Amino acid sequence: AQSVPYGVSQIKAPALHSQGYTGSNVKVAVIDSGIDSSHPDLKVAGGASMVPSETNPFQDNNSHGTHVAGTVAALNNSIGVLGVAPSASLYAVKVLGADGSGQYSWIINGIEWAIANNMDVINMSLGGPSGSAALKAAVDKAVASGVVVVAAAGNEGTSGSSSTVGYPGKYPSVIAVGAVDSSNQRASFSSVGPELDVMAPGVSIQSTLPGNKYGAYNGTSMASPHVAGAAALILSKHPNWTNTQVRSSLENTTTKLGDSFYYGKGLINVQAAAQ
Ligand SMILES: [Ca+2]
Ligand SMILES: [Ca+2]
Repeated sequence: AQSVPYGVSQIKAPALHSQGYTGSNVKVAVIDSGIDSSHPDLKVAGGASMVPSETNPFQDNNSHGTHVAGTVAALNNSIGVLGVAPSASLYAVKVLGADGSGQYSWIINGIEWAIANNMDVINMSLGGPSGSAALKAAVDKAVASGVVVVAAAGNEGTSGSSSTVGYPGKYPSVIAVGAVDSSNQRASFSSVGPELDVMAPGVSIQSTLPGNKYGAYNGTSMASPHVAGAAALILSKHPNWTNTQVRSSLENTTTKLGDSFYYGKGLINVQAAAQ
């Protein structure tokens, strides 16, 4: 029996599926802890590992990358869940180890691999409080090259008037994704600040876990993949659009929620964004 996670319905992905757009031929890189190739509800197109001690990117020792991948593209079949862009070409770019941490160079190496391999979209459901010159140069190179770069905003809540958006979401060339619950209210852990761009579901997100399992997580790392999947739906309908066009449409077609400090432009609506 397959269920459609509510977060998928919440951004209006099913209306695109009904028009016949499911993300076909769009290459999405999941830059995370790897993707479990043994999961029957995922189809992996390729990948690479930048973690020297964990060289198989098809081995997810943290569970995180597999869950993120499932939100992007869990297959439309008879089991499990349904991703935002079920027909997208999924790449496992492993940059995080079994403990969930990763060095900045591994992450940069992974962004470089994605550009070289002509990824359409990159999802980075990770963040740190400190940026680096080389990390910024690498995201900038992705966007300059035409890739859509999506990242979690961070789970640092608020801190008065300070921005709590982590890196790389804090950079202007990246789309930073905060999380709302099912009633469109921001999750209390959702980072805020001027660098916050858009919101997506990130509370009790049911997705794929390693070992042919399913389970829910909360966090802006679960909001992110919704937007990456939306970008893949847009590109399946308008393959000629640039990342400039995709980012613009996503931000110009949101459902306004509250004050941008807390909500960015609002909740994405992929049905509107796709034109
Ligand atoms: Ca499924
Ligand atoms: Ca940003």
